[PDB]
This record gives sequence, C-alpha cells and structure tokens, in this order.
Amino acid sequence: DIVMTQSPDSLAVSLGERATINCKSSQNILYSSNNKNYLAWYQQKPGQPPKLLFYWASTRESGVPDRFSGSGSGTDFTLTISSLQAEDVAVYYCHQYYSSPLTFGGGTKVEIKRTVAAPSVFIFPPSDEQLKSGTASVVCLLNNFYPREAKVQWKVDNALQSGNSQESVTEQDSKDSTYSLSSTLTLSKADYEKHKVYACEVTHQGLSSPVTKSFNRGE
Amino acid sequence: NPDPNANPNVDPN
Amino acid sequence: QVHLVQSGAEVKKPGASVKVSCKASGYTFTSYAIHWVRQAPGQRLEWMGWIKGGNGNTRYSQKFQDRVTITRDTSASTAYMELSSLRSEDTAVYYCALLTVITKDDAFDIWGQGTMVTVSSASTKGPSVFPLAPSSKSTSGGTAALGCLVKDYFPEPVTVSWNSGALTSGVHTFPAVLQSSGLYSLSSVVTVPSSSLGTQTYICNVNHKPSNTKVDKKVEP
Repeated sequence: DIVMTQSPDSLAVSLGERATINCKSSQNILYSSNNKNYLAWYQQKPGQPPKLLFYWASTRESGVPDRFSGSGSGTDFTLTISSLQAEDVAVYYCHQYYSSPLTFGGGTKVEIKRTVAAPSVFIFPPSDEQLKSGTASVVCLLNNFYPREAKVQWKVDNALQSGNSQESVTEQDSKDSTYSLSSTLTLSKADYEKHKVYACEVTHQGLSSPVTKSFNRGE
Repeated sequence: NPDPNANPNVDPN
Repeated sequence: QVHLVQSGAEVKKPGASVKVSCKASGYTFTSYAIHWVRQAPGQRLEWMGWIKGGNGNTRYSQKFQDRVTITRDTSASTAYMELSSLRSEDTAVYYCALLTVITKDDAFDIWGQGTMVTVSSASTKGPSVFPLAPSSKSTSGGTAALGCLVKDYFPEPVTVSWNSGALTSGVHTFPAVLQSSGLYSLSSVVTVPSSSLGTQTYICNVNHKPSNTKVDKKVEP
C-alpha cells in the first residue's frame, strides 16, 4: 500500500496568488527504465466526480488551463496553480498507479481569500401547502457573503429561540468566491399560529449592526 | 519496478 | 462524447446486496478496463477493483475482495459492481471510471456521476416540496429570491434543477440538514429579475432517486 500524503490539507490565498500543493509518495514511484513517474492529479468540486488534470506527473490533460502545472519525481511531487482563479476552488487529489492497490492522497481543499461581502438577507414565510400537513417552516436566507463566518438567530414574538432551527452553508461559489447560508426554523402548525412576529437576526463583519428581517403571520 | 496490471489502461510506452 | 452513466442512488437494509451499473458510450467498450472507486464519508478515494471490458478479467482490492463482484456485459456495453452483506459503513458514493487511459493512441479519463448507496434500516421517505415564494421580504435591488424547500426525506440524495435545467445562473442548492426525526431537509434558491415575475415561470425539479420519486413545483408570487 503506497500511501500518498498531501500537504497542506487546506490552503487559502487571494485571487491571482500562486497555490502550491505537495504530495509525498511513501514509495519511489519513478521507473528508471522508461523515466516516468506513475502519478496523476485530480480536481473535485462538491457534488461532482473527480476530473483528471495531470498524468505521468507533468503531462497536462486536454482542457486544463496553463496556470496549472505538475512537477516532481521519485517520492516528491507538486501541483501548482500559478494564478488562482475562482473556478479553481475545489479539492485536489494526487494518485499513484505504480503498484496495486491503486491509492489516492488525502485531498487538499483550495479556498480563495476575497473582500468583505455582507449578506443579503431574505425571509420566507411557510407555504399553505406545508401548513396543510400541519407543520410550519420559516426559511432565512443569507446570500452571497464573505467571510463564511456568519451568525443567525431566530426570534418569535421577540423571544430568542432555542433548539428548533437547523442551518447549512454552501461551498465557495466558483464565480464570486462567496458563501451562502440557509437556516430553517420549524414549528408545529399549532405553535406557529400562537405567534405573530417571526424574525431572523443576522450578524456578519460586513454589517456594523445586526440585521433583522421579519414578517407577521398575517402577511 | 511498477506492476503494469494495477491499471491495465496504462501503456508504459 | 465518452459517457459513463451510472444507475440511480439506492437505499438498502444491512445484510442486503446492491448491484450498481455503469453504462458506457463514446468509446470501444471492449478495449479498456472499468475501475470502481468508493468515496466514503469525508474519507478519501478508495480503489475497489477493475474489470477488463473485453475478456472480463477482474482484479480486486484486498479491502473488498470477499464482498464485491464486478461483472460486465459486452452486448449492453455495461459494467456492473455488486456489493453483498452490506454494512452501514458501506454508505458511500460508488464510482465507475476509465481510470488513466494512457495508450499510445489516446489519453482520457472519464468517471460516471457516482451512485450514492445508503445502508440503513430507518424509515424511507420521499420529499415534500414546498415553494419559497417571492414576496416583499425576498426582493432587493431589482432582484427577487425564490426557491423550493425539500423537507422530510430519507435517504440522501435529492437532486434539484430549475426549468428542466434552463435556469442555472443564480442557483444555490444547499447542503442537506439532518433533523432530529432522522429525515433530511434542503433548500434550493435562485435570484431572478424582480421586473419579470408576472411574465416568467419558475419550476423547480426535485428528484429523489432512492425512492424513484420526481416532483416539480411551480413557485409563484
């Protein structure tokens, strides 16, 4: 089992900066008879299959922009992105085909450092369809923000809520390098009808004060 | 030396 | 175009068996070997084995030798991977791939879309899709945000498109959350022009292959 060790595990640089990714092979994977290293590099964006970038360590696959290069030999290899662009936010895998079993590095997540974008906040009252099932879900939306760190608190009739909301953040956008976040408050239809003001309070370093988006159960 | 049956879609030549 | 199209994601109870399929096109199927690769939660990629699409010779990893059979069908140009005596630790995305085709002739590397296999004895449940309608509370600067809320489904995953894929700019499909009921819930949202809400139609397409349920929901102001 040839282990492939990637360093770093996570790197974040600004647009245009050079990212370097190192991969150590636990066994020497150059073959002195054909002077080839048996290494590939892959790129993987969430929800998608990996995408070959390099074969024989340094040979580029068709399509791969020239800011990507590959180098290395023996036990030490390198993937370089000379000017990071938004499209390159992904996870990168080295991979060897010198011996069985085929193996793969641990992965390196590549992020982009960008300027401060404050979230756009939107609030979504429950639909009547859901209220026919006897439940009510309120959706707070935080769109296109940076940095990823953002705080969301729910308030029902001005009372800070506890323990009935869930939330997730997206991966980094491949266009503007931002993050989006959706939180959901869910309540029985019986509890939803006992209250009037539903509000979400957003905190972010692009906001100087907490922003509240609210609605009354009526309209 | 490399085992050429780890991926038979690779021709080492 | 070379395409590897892979059967739909599946829910299976432990101890049962799963036969995921890999349909080839765009290349001479009998000339190259189809590899199978597991991407387990957060963990790395793991080679499972390969079958050679002409003579059907296989080779297997020593992590899966005893529980996986890879077979091919030269007529349908389809390779198949069968994992048996399923454990809840086998929950993963399973890929088939023409890994590193480096021939003196041609050089390519194609993967299928992955098949997510979830191994669980929990209640299965298709998604309830509710509209997130645009309102005064979801408009800003000439743009309106609207979406679908895909609530109470098991297992993952749900795929969401918009206008049968004609709408991709401004879409954000969120990672699913795990409710205390053990059911998943996600949001898909898009920002559109607020000036054309009465002339344009926005339908989100929700696809839960683990149950083979499709839902389209028109999101109206």
